[PDB]
Amino acid sequence: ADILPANYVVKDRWKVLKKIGGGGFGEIYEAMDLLTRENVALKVESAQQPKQVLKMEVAVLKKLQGKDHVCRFIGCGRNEKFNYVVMQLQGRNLADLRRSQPRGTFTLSTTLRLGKQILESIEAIHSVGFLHRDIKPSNFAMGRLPSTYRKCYMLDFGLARQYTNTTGDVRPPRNVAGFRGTVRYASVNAHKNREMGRHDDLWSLFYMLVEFAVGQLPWRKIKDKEQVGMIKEKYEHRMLLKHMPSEFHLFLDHIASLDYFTKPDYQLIMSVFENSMKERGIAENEAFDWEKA
Ligand SMILES: CCC(O)(C#Cc1ccc2[nH]c3c(c2c1)-c1nc(N)ncc1CCC3)CC
Repeated sequence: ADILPANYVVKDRWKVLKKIGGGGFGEIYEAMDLLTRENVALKVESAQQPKQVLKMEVAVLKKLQGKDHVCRFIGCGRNEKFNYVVMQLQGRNLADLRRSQPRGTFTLSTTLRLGKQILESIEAIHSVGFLHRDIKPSNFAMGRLPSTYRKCYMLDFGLARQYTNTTGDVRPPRNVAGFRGTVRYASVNAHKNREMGRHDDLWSLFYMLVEFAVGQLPWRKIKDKEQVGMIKEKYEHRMLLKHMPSEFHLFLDHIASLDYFTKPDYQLIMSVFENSMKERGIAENEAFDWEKA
């Protein structure tokens, strides 16, 4: 029941090698580019699928071309059986890299430098009028070339939503919006089924970086969406920062102050990461934890 079989050739050019991801709303393959001879990522959506989301994902990817932390767009197409997008292939995701560490923790040097790259990518998608709405470690992947192996890329615009109108104004929020994303890194606003905003993507970043540095979140053993929301709603969030740099209070206080309508202070959050690095003599050119160095 896979949309493309192995060795299936798309548009006489992209030859399916294997499936590398899958879910309700489509499938991702590693393919060989029979023209440029590199391997690529080939993402497909059934032509029959009721919710046609790939067209929006491609529009977002095209708007982001020229930004850092963005997969190169190679091509896209539509036919009677499937829609597809061809993009730059990336490597190891941050969730797998964190689980591979001895205590499931990154150093503060790896955590802060990843934080800077993820924040850049979040500001980038916001800058073209979209929310990601499922910011989580498995949606960020390190490069797989000499030119990219220390670069972190944003993946999966499947749950993204335009927060502006045709003319660049902020859209009215729906009084109820069903949160359909991942439980562990969801904001309290998402748990309450409120329209998500730019701040909710930064809430997900906040929770990610605590988990990277400390190795866990307090609710990690609880899978039920309602229970997790009730735990987060009361949790004294300053407690999450007991073993984090003190600058992180500025980050917590800022995003706590935001509502659906308010543009975040991305530079304030960047300065938290940069000041936390400078205080501890952490340089940008340092080895990541997973490197031999
Ligand atoms: C326009 C399509 C887009 O929304 C997407 C995706 C995506 C979703 C689910 C996915 N799942 C995977 C990948 C992946 C990508 C992936 N992808 C790329 N480019 N290298 C490597 C991998 C890792 C393998 C798994 C843009 C970001």
